[PDB]
Amino acid sequence: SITDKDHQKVILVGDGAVGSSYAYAMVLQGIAQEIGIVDIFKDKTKGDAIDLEDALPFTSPKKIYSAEYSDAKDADLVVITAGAPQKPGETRLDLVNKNLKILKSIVDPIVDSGFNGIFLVAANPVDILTYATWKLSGFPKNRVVGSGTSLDTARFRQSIAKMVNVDARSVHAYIMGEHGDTEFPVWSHANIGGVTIAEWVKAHPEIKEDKLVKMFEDVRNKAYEIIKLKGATFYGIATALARISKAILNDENAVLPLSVYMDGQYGLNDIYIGTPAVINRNGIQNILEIPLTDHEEESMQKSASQLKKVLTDAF
Amino acid sequence: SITDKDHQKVILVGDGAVGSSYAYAMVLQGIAQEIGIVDIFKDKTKGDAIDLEDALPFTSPKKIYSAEYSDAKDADLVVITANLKILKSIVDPIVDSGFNGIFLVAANPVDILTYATWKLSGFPKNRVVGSGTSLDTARFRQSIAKMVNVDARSVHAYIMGEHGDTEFPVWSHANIGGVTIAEWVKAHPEIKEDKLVKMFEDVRNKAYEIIKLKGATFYGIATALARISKAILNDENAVLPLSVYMDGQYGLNDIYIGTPAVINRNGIQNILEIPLTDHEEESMQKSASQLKKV
Amino acid sequence: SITDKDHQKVILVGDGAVGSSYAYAMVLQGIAQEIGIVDIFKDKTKGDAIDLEDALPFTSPKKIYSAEYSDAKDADLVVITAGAPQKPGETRLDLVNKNLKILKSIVDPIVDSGFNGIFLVAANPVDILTYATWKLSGFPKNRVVGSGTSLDTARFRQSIAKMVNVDARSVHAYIMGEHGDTEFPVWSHANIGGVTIAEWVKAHPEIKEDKLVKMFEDVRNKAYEIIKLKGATFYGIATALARISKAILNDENAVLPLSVYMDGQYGLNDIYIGTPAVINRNGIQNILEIPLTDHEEESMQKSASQLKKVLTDAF
Amino acid sequence: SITDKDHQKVILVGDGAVGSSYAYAMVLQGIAQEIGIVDIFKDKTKGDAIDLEDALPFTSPKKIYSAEYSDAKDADLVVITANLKILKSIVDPIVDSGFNGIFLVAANPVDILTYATWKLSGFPKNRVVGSGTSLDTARFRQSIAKMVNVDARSVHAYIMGEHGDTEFPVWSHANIGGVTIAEWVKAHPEIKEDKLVKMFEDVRNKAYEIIKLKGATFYGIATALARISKAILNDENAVLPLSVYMDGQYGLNDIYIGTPAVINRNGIQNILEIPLTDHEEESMQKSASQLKKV
Repeated sequence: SITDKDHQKVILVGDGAVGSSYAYAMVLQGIAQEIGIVDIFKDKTKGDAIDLEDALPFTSPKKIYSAEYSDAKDADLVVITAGAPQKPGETRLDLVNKNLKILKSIVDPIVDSGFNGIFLVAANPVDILTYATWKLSGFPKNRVVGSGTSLDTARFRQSIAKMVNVDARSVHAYIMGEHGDTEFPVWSHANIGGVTIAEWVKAHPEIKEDKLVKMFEDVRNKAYEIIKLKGATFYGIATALARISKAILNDENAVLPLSVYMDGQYGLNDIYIGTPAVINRNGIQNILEIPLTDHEEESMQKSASQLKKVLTDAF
Repeated sequence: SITDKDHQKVILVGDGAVGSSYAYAMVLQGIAQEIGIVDIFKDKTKGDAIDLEDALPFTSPKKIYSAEYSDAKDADLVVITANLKILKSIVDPIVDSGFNGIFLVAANPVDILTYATWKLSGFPKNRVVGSGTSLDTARFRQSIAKMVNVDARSVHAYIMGEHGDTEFPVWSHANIGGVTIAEWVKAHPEIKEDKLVKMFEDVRNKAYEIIKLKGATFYGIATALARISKAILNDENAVLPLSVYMDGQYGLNDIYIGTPAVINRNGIQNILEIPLTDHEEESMQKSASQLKKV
Repeated sequence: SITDKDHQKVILVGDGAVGSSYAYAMVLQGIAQEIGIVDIFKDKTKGDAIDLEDALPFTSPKKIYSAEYSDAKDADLVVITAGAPQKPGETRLDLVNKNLKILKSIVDPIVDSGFNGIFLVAANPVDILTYATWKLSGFPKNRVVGSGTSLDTARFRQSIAKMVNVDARSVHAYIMGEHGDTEFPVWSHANIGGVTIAEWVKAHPEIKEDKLVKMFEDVRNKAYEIIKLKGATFYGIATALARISKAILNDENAVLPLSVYMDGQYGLNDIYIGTPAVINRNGIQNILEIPLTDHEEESMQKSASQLKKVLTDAF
Repeated sequence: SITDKDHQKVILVGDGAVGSSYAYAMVLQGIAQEIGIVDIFKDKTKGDAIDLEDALPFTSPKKIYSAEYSDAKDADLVVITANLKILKSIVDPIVDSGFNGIFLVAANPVDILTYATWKLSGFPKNRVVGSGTSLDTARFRQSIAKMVNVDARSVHAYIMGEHGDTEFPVWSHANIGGVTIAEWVKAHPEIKEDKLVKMFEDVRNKAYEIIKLKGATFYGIATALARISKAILNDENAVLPLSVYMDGQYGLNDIYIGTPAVINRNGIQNILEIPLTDHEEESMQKSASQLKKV
């Protein structure tokens, strides 16, 4: 039967707080039918798998288990989460190189298993590791996807939502560029129920320019704030990963801000970087090129340039 | 216990295709815990209630029954789908029951009957809500979504004004994932201006086309009513295009007309005044004028 | 990419109140990504498709359209709903024969399209037409499924639920046999949260035997009551069909009372009849054989015997 | 408006792995509209609240914040996960706030601390609920589901008694789609009695195994707490195994212990007394005895 294929299988690589929280999100939302969890720390993955299985009688059924790279053979999705952290005083290039070795030891056995689905990359630095996964795997550009600025965009939406007291699902505003210190807000096309932020501020002049600038700064620094407060961030990114997973596995043609391959968009080439894109069961369909102001376009060029320099030195 | 209040009750007035379909939507999506169905045809409402109850083992539980206006005493929401003298015969007994929630009006002509429900009921402006152009807006979004092959949930565009022949599209603020339609056409010039014109004309005539094909429209509006119901009952502060009372917005006063608004458990919280182009503003003024005259 | 298959497609044959309501249930619950609606009345199917599409912006996306049998080529599921109604004074055998001709004109072009999924049969008489679909299609027994007594079982559960004031999801009780006048309740294994009905009645002696007997009678006659009141029944069966569809398309291994092929169970052979079964993406896995009391087993034998006689005369 | 009440508020006490995970579950499933998180470690609760808020654009909206006991004034539900003197320092200020909803107790030893919360709070018996053997029951169901390759939602089996080493399986009423385990083994004799014994022993030791492997258990109980929370807030009259007050059931009095019960917006509505075999009843008596003595 053609309906022998109606079994969606996800292989998760990295079972830190991000990977674990992602698996839990997929369990609670009933997304996919099978999750294999791969990590060097085997005991932890078994522990997580059996803790997660106990949730199953209150949600939809799944097979969940501690897995190996060879289990990716018939997977739909390989989700790569756990980047080696930057050490005090280590360069960005050194961070990249140590992650490339590790990432090679994940991607090569996954490819060798016969895996032929979509790579979803969340490991930091995400735009760089998305590109690296593309280079290592040999896959088509549109089947290697990074989480990019999807989380920063959610943070930005929720911050605006709180300021104006509106459901963030009615707020539409992007953060773009390389996820990290060089990302920028796209204020020119940001809106609340279709009303641009510029228009909203005209109607509500108590909202000062200084507060909007600070709101974006606070978004850019949000991970640092959360890490300072509780040690690590995870609920945001796990949720954003589950959302991306659903867009793929339910073939949605949803627009999400993701790390996608530049082929001329924004005057950029041959890097992965954060922009809105349409995603479906076959990966990235269209890349949306928001017409940026001169100030926004310069931010995009600066973000990309430093990123491209690091990629060039790295490969 | 304060938790004795965690029981949400809807009274539906009118059990035609629209009302029936709305009840089904509420059942399937697990919205509210109690639905009473009020209509002159008592046998039908009983038939519907018991057919609907049969869906409940595959969803979350509810109390569903054939109801009378007096059952609105402790309802959260009265949804009117059942037409001017008829409305007075519904609203007066609902008010007389002690009902003290939110009126959601879907009966046609909706903007007029929303106003009329406000006048008859004596309720505050923000607690009498009409479905307005929420359905035309969904039609418009889905039509754009099909043209560009994108989830409609990523298309943002409004139809505004009076629901009916004088409604208009707000192209100036319409977008797909934040990229305005004018910007999208520049990037995708196979999309001709004439197709966009036609798209809106097809949205405006869509009820007529559906009626011609199968006799009546109901899945669209049922679904829009359920969505509005969820925004209220889950206190969302969602932005939806609804029939709301004009107190200066767009230069208008003392009518209910379609515009985006924030809605929550207490009804309308903010009315969004989209800055319209001169052409869009004239369309709004003309739609409102003719409506106000009636 | 293997994730080119993550697009679930349902072809609905019959766009009466049952088929239409089913399509609406699938839209609201976000089940499957594509519904093609096939009916002799083409205008009605176009009308329904476009009315349904207007719901899409408040739920998950789908392709919905007026379809033809050839569109079943790559479908997961073909759902057959609209049986020709029994006319006053027409025999049951005549009802069967006129439905067989029509059903042949559906099943042969579906098979000829290359369809290779699962047939879900809801058209009345359902157990007979499930068997007939099996005979006509050539498919394996476990990929031709009828709705059977899933709806009667829901009616029974909800009636008990109302009597005792408990969520019907906590009530577990079956109606079995041929869906229709010969079906019977399985009181011996019926329970509320694990407490059998016999045990519940001991604890709550206000519940009289006469009331339980009447409750089952009222379930058996429920369609007649609904038809007398509003002309037709549809919300019950549409919901039960969507539930079965979800069990298949999400590979649940759920237990549902369905019309399934007897290979010795209950002392029966070579008929489709209603019993609990496990269903998943490949159709019927296990058939559950509830150990019936002598009275319940005799009801099952009588239901099956008359059914088998009609099938024999018909083929 | 009566609809001003359509806003459900939870106060969570204890923001360790269990409490954090529960908040995440409530967020993802769209249960309640407001979560305040109370813990001695204020920086952590703020860190969690803002990490959680970042999930809200992909789900339904909520207010989520670092909270204090005084915020329980108008809560629907107080969920205690944070341990005997500690409990008095939580319950007294919650009661003093004016809180008047339902206590859901998950802290270990749960049956004891549920009783203690009842004693300290002065609340009615049916409005102090413990998670009891809801998690052990889920473990048991999933373990059977895996053995037979059936959705656990179609497996019905209970663990009862005090949550902990004296709990026991109710094999006499356990079933898979209505077919008792004794009946299933007759049809499937590759399933040995020894495997069933082991299965229960593995359920009883499961927390220990999980702790050994990853240090702490949390997804199971979080999920069970969210399910109980939904049963209350959506007024379900669902049957769940919970810690409930014994008033004669199973020959027991004046303790909280695990048994199936009906729960709705007002808390416990009926306690189900499963007719146990002599062996199962003795297990219940022994579990209760030792508990009562403590």
